[PDB]
Amino acid sequence: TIKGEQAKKQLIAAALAQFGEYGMNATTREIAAQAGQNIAAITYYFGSKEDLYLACAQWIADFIGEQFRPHAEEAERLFAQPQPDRAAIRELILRACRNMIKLLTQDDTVNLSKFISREQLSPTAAYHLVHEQVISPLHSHLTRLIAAWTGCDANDTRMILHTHALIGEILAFRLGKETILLRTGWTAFDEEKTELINQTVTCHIDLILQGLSQ
Amino acid sequence: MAMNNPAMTIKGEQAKKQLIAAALAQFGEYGMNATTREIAAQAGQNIAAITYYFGSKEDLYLACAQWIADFIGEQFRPHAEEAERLFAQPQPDRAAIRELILRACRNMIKLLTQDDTVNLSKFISREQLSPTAAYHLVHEQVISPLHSHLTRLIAAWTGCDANDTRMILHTHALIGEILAFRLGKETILLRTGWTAFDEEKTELINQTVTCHIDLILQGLSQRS
Ligand SMILES: [Cl-]
Ligand SMILES: [Cl-]
Repeated sequence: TIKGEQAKKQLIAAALAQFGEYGMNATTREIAAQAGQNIAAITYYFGSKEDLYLACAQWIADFIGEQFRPHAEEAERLFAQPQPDRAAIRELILRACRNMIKLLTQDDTVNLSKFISREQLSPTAAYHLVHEQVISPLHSHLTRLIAAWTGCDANDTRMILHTHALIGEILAFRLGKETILLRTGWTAFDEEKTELINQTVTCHIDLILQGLSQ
Repeated sequence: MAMNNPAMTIKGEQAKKQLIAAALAQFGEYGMNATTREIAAQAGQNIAAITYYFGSKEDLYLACAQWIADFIGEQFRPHAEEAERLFAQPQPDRAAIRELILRACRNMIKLLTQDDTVNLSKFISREQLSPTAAYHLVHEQVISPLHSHLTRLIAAWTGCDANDTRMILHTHALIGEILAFRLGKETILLRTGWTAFDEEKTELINQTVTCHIDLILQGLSQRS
C-alpha cells in the first residue's frame, strides 16, 4: 500500500519523461527501467500503458490545480469586498503571471510542458481532462481578471484572444527555451534572470491593460 | 547525424521529398521512437529507400530539420531583404519599420494557422525542450537570424540597443504572442468555441496581435 504508492510515483515520473518525448511510442520497457520497476507493475498499478498515460495527465492537472487554487481563492476574497481597488486586481494578475514564470523556468517542470505541448497539437482524452480540470479554469481566471481591470466583457471572443496572446508571452520562455537561452547567451535560468523575465512580461501586461482600458 | 549529398535524379529527389514529408509527421509525433516502417508506409516508399537515400533514421531526422530551415528561410527571405534595405538607410522611416514588423507578424500568424505546418511545429517544439543537433541547425540558419531581425527592427523603432539583454527579452516575449495560437492551439480553439481556424478567424487573431505590438512599441519608445 505504501510500497505501492512509491512505486506509482516513480512510474508516473518516468512515464511523464518518456511520454513527453515519445508520446505513445514510449515503451513500457523503458518506462519501467527508468522507474526501477518491472514492466508488470504498469499493468498491476495502472491497468495498461494507456491508463498510465491518462494517470500522467491526471497528475499534471493535480499539480497545476494545487498551484492555481490559492490564486482563485485570493481573487474570490478580493471581489467579495464592497469596494475592490483596481490596483489590487492588477496585483492578482501579476502574482499569477510571476507564479507561472517561476514554475516555467524550473527544470523539474520541463516534462510537464513536453507532455502538454504534444497534446496541444495532437489532443487525446488526456488533453481534455487537463483542460476541463485546470487549464480552462486558469485561462478563464486570467481572462476575467483582465476584463475586470479594463472594464470589458470576459466572454467576448476578442477578450479571450487578447488574453490568449498575453499568456503566450508567459509561455515563451519555456516553449521557446532553447531559442532564448542561445540568444541571451544564458546557459540556464536563475533567480536574477527570472526577475528580468518577470519585469519584461509585467511591462507588456501593463501596456496592454492600459490600452484595453475602457 | 550527418548531411547527405543531394540526389542525382529527379525521381530520387521526389522520393526523398515524400520520405521527408512522412518523417516530419512521424518524428513530429513520436520523436526518434518513430519507426522507419511507419514513415515508409506513410510515404508510399520502402524501408530500404530510407537506407539508400539517407543512410539511417537519424540522418533522415536531420534532413527533416534541414527541410524546416529551408522552408522558413524561404518564407522570410523577402522580409530579410526589406529589413536590410531599411537598415542601410541613414534616415530610416519609422513608419516603414513598423510596417515591416506588422507584415512579418501577419505572415507568421498566417503560416501558424495552416494545417500543413503543424508537423513542422511539432518537430521544433520537441527540439526547444530537448535540443539535439537538429535544433542547432535550424537555429543558426533561420531562427536566430529572424529573431535578430525582429529585435533590430524593434530597437530601431524604440531607439534602443538591439544587443541589450532587455531588447532581446522584449522581442522574445512578443514572439510568444505570435506563436500562441499554434503552441496553445487546442486551448484557444476550445476557449473560443472554434473547431478550426479560417480566413476570418485568422484575421481576428492578426488584429489582436497587431494591437499588442503597437501598444508595446509605443510603450517602449517612451523616454526615447
Ligand atoms: Cl510498449
Ligand atoms: Cl525504426
